[PDB]
Amino acid sequence: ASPFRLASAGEISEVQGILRTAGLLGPEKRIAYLGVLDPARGAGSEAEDRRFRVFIHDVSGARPQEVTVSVTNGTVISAVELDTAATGELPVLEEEFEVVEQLLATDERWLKALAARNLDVSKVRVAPLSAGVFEYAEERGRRILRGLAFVQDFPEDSAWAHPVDGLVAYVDVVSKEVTRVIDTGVFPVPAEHGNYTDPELTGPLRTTQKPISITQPEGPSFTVTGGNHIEWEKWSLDVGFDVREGVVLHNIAFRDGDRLRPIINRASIAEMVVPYGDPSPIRSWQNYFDTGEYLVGQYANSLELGCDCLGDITYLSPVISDAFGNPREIRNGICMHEEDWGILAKHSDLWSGINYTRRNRRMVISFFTTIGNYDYGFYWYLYLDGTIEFEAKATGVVFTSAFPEGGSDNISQLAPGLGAPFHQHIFSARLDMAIDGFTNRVEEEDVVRQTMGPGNERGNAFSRKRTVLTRESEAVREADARTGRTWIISNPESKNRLNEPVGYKLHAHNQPTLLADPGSSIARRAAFATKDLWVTRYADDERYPTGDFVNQHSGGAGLPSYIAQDRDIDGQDIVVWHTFGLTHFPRVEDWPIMPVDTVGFKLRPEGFFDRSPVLDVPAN
Amino acid sequence: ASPFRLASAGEISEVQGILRTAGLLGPEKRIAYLGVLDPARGAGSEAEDRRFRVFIHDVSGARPQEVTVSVTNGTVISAVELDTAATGELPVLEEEFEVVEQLLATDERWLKALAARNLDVSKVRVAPLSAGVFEYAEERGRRILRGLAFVQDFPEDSAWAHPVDGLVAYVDVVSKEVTRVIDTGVFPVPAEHGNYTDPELTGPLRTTQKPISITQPEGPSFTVTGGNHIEWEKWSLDVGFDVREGVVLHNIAFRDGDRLRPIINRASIAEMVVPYGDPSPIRSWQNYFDTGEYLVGQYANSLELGCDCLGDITYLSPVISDAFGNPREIRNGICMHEEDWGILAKHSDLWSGINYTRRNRRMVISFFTTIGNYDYGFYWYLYLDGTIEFEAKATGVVFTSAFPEGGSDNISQLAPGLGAPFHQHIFSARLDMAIDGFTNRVEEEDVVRQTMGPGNERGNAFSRKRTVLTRESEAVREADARTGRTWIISNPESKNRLNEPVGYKLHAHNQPTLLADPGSSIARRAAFATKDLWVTRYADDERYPTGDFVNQHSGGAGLPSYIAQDRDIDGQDIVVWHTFGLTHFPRVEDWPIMPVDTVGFKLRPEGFFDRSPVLDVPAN
Ligand SMILES: [NH3+]CCc1ccccc1
Ligand SMILES: [NH3+]CCc1ccccc1
Ligand SMILES: [Cu+2]
Ligand SMILES: [Cu+2]
Ligand code: NA
Ligand code: NA
Repeated sequence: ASPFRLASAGEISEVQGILRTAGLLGPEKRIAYLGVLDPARGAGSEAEDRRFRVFIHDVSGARPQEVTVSVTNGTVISAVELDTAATGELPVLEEEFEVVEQLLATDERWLKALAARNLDVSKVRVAPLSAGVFEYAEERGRRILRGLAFVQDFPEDSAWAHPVDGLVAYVDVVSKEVTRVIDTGVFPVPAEHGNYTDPELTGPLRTTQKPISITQPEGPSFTVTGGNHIEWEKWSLDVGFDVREGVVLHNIAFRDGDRLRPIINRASIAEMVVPYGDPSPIRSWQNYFDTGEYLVGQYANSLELGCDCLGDITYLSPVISDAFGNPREIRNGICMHEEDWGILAKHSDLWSGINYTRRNRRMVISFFTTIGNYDYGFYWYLYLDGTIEFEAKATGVVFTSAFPEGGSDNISQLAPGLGAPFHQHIFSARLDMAIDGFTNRVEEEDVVRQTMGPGNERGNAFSRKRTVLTRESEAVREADARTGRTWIISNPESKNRLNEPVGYKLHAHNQPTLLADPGSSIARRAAFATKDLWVTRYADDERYPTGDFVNQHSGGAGLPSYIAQDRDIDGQDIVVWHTFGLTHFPRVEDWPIMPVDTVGFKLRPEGFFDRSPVLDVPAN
Repeated sequence: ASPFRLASAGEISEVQGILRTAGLLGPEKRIAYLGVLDPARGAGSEAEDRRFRVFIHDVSGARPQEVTVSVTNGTVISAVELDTAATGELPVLEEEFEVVEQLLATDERWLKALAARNLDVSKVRVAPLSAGVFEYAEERGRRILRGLAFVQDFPEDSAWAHPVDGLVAYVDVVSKEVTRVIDTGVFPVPAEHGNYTDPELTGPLRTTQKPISITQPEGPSFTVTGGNHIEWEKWSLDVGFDVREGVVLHNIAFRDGDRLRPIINRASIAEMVVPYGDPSPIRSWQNYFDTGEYLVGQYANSLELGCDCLGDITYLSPVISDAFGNPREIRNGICMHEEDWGILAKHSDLWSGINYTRRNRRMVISFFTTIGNYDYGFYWYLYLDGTIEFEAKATGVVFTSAFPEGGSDNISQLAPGLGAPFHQHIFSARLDMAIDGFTNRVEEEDVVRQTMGPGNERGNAFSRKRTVLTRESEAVREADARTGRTWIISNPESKNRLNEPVGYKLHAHNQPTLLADPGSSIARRAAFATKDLWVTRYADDERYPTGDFVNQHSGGAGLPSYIAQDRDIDGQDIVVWHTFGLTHFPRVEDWPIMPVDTVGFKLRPEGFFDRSPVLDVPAN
């Protein structure tokens, strides 16, 4: 029934038919993105129109197309040809991953470089890396991937332990041409293996871990109806899934007494970027937008009971399209479960004699994705007390290089001869805000120190100040941990019982933002990553902080172009974009497989309720 | 056997006998602190000497004494009389809590103030608050508590909902004199109750929560021997307990292969301070050092199975002394258990075909304390991957006032007429460091941004810089979240297999430090709280960042006096003192009982191991 339901296999099959019949899905076509569109603002008509957006690539060199299709009315609504020199290339196709290795394998320049290093071409893996935009004019308008080589000693060897440094190639994957092969010198290929399942490396496995059993004898406290609608402990929401963004949360609301109160209309991680800080020409171009260039949702793992998700797990199996329009299920791609979260509130009172303890719990919605060497878990948490939290868990294998004899200011040594270049992992959360409805505003809250003097005779006073952001041109904000800076999203037309506007406070981790020089190509293409907080006026077509076509776009699209409209955001339908990230100086302990590190943010009620909303929780 | 064992009831009984026989425990004496001393540096003699430190108060007005006693040799080792005008008063006694209310209850000035407000004296509770040091010369050398009044409507009423503002009294608790009664005006006593167990307030309790069952069918993975020695997943440590500091961790070590490697010699929360930012004369003096003035360990809760600690719990019941030297057990005062902690490492490799997932877990050691309106949980976490984390959980009831008509810049409104003054909760962790032994140094690590130019042609490079702290006068450091500032404790004489010094990295939360004016009394008494990180050379008598006698000390003792020695700390026996805290602007949701908020820090291995130390963890 719900217009926010997950796309079904049948809907995917209808899209493929419509595209085929219209002539848009010939044997040289490939679907590079397919996703359902959100209902437009004003869905109070109940005239459901399930519409899908499709990016269509042409392997013969014709111009790609962007196509909108209505599965409700079996019709192509629009179909535009794209000038990719202008608006950017389409996302990397999964079938292009192996094309870089196969093309290089017959190139005389490539074979010459491998032969000088005594490497058998059949043992050499090539990572298919996004190209970015730099100085090479011949790349404008062409579909380019760059290749870095790793040696596999045998089919089960971890190739990441054996980078082939001093060597890179650029490949045109449509015309099937190797445009450049750059060989800046020979580096020893690091010899040690990094096979973390080899008993010679692991040693004897521990026998000291006793099992932990988490069970729910009466089942879980949450209900799922309509495939993806969740109700849990006064929370209500719909779990969506998009092949680009991954898990998306719709219509987050809280049942406060008899009233369903909206909080967030749409929550997603709308982009991520991994910039590398090694100035070597072999890698100085290296930045991948896992979300925008590769699409993190299509690489979601199938999560196993007991290993990936522990406890009483309910699964969702979202359906996406393959490159030919066939539906494919990602079996067990989303885990959801509730977890005990310690003490929620506690007090033993000396005067009343009452002893009081209540336990907290959280609802967890998660998925895990793998793009090459990296693996990321995306976790959304809902807490009993109204807190919303996102957490990203970064693991997998670090991207490696040779460690130069004499050392490096931009690379960490992990093993003899083996290095790991410095890099960041930067995320963008897009929070389409709906605090008690759509009339919202953002205030920046700073702690205010006060001087000893009249009115503050003992020099103990301190205060806080709030600054309303009224127009987009002033809503590009930086963190300030020193002054405890946070941001409050409030509804000036909805007041609590003390006649103050209801609100939610955003708590950031205050990690460094983009480190690259502001004049760099990456600073232009990932402009969102240079600031901690952006607020825009909602608009249907303003979906991603980097724009619709990230791959090989020259920069400026997305957030910096949106905010130039300088729209009113004081009590309006607004969207908060929060940049947050990890700066990763790899350590020996990250090798040969990385223990999880984490980053995220949270939102807490700020005068949203009239008192603590967990007074009605029972005693265990 | 172990010299780090918990004090036993028998040891306490021997101390009382020794003190009695020596004439130091007459009927006018009260023990205000009793605790075991740590072994001196160089315990490699196995000549165990269990020594105890005792603070002895005199209710008749004689000078208090500091006394060291050897239970091993049944002897008083030293006994000094204290000049409290000089070195500070002794900690607040539990039996003094009710003395402030009883003294005021017969004072004509006090009764006059209550009568003008139509308050029955039998309904008025008085909070016994530490006095600090301000302008009142008559307080120097005297034992003063200050009193703020709250109305209890009936014996089970929460008095915190009914503050009596505009009124404060100062009391001399030895001479039993009310020195001043200040009445700055009448404020309406807020009428609404805050009884969070009243069904009229809670409404019907939820019936939607299904049970979560956490069990360990084969028992826990950790072993406890000798009463308090823990072994878990290569970790080894002793859990101590001190009536001032609470849980103390001794001899934290990690079994790396065949070698037991030290990491931290002693870890504790050595002080906490709660400064208030309301400039009203009724409260502008208000700062309590829960640890130094009240002793958080003696107010530890008895933790209940299933409510406070959930799962397979092992308890410790530490023994302290009451005011007369009798032992008293704190039944179930310390909980320890292991917890599942999600994914530890995960990778699915496109080239080798290997899918790999391992789960994390943590060892938890915790206690909970209650001092008046506030309740705090102290949590130490040990993780499989070598991470050590501390977390403080703040809950209980916020300290209240009237909300002034017209509003306030320093007070939040929680209910009609009811306010909650702004304040901070600031902790000091004392980490007696022992990274692979006692030769340690601290480096400050900042991210380094680099400019586009020669050697950095694409403007993508970034780096890091480390600054060694060599002398105490340069080891007073501030946070800098913008530059990702962290601190590394390393051993320059112990190298990993890459010939780099082994180390641990301290990750701070970068919350604001002390906000008070640097010229205030609290800035002088809580000087440690004005900076994020201090490093000192280890010394036996340098135990607390505020000094031994915090109550009514005029300031300067502790850290600022220690570092003035300007001792060498470059490859020496050093102690790291980390300040961290919460700045609390109370919200409506904090009322009438606060949901838990948290703050803390963590330490992660930084080239301490030669590879990931969790390669030998088995698959669930
Ligand atoms: N994260 C996308 C970059 C990438 C893609 C494939 C292999 C290695 C790296
Ligand atoms: N936290 C120590 C201050 C305090 C002590 C007793 C009652 C209320 C407040
Ligand atoms: Cu990384
Ligand atoms: Cu507080
Ligand atoms: Na909005
Ligand atoms: Na030390």
